[PDB]
Amino acid sequence: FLDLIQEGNLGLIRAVEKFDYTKGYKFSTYATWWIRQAITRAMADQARTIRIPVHMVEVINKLARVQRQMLQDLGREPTPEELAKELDMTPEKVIEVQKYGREPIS
DNA sequence: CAAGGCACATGACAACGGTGTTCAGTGCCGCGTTGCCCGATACCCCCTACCCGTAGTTGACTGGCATCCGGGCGCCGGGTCGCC
Repeated sequence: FLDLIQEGNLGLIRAVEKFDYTKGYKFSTYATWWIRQAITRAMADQARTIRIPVHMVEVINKLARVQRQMLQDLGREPTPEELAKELDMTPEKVIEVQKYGREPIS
């Protein structure tokens, strides 16, 4: 948690360095974007034991959230072909990213 | 009856027979190993597809988390604030 807080502080430093009153709005609304940017970047780059590239992180979390949405909607485990058409990629990519989306056991 | 004269064979005599050595010369032919000719190959090129890193995204949105008790048991050892 405090490590995330540190990273958000870095994102704030960036946003502050990249802010002025030329925008007719509060700093916080503008900042929330940079803060989430830095936090998501670090979560993609430093959270897992195995280092996963950013596009791979977004692929996995996108397929995960949409699969969860299918679980909530259908009330049943979506069949892999359904997931493949939903993500629009092939089942091969589905299994690839799924297996790439695990964590070690200590 | 004894001596002298003719047949057949006989002591050597070389020279062929046949074959065995030996010289001496030149090969014969055993294997070892060279010189070719091909097929494939690793190694340069070009092209685009896709992974991987970087940079933005403007209503507002200003302090979190769940801890933890039934060890148990004793000791050391230091700290810690009263004590007179």
